[PDB]
Amino acid sequence: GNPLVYLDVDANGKPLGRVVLELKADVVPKTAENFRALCTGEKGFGYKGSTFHRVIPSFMCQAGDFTNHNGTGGKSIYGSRFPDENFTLKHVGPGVLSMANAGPNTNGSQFFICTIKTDWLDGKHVVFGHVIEGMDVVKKIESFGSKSGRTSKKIVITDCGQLS
Ligand SMILES: CC(=O)Nc1cccc(N)c1
Ligand SMILES: CC(=O)Nc1cccc(N)c1
Ligand SMILES: CC(=O)Nc1cccc(N)c1
Ligand SMILES: CC(=O)Nc1cccc(N)c1
Ligand code: NA
Repeated sequence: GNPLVYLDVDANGKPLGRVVLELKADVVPKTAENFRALCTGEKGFGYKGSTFHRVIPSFMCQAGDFTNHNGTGGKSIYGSRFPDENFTLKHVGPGVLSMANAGPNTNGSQFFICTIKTDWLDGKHVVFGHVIEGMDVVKKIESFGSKSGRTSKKIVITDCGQLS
């Protein structure tokens, strides 16, 4: 079946808990595989130790820039960037897992978890999974955001990997 992966998240060095994500490999195998491998760190790099650097309440929590930690960086397991696989899955509501980008065909490692339905992102960002468990943790992360996206606490993925 589809991979189940996890992110364990701290805020200012205290654990918030675990976000569990289903990766929809049946719809977007290439995008799912990238995220899976970045969680396990099996290629020698990935999400462990990186941050949620941009969080906007009533919108989304963004993470995955493990090179620059500011939204300019990251890399995929294939190379620096890879194409938009498809736009079949939609930004249907809270819990949607989707690829951040800098325009068409610029997927790297950066990703976001929606806290609302973000329909205007349909056809522009590749949706590749959803939150199975831990929306409470996502809501905590969301609460440390701001209109600008600047976080009021340091939000760190302390551990991550694959459950199945
Ligand atoms: C049961 C189920 O699939 N729930 C679901 C589906 C798509 C997106 C989100 N956030 C939650
Ligand atoms: C400058 C740059 O590459 N920015 C950027 C922003 C969001 C996601 C990705 N992959 C890249
Ligand atoms: C981050 C962002 O704005 N991305 C994006 C992706 C596809 C088309 C357009 N116009 C913009
Ligand atoms: C197309 C567009 O506006 N994309 C976008 C902008 C800010 C944050 C996120 N997640 C996606
Ligand atoms: Na599974």
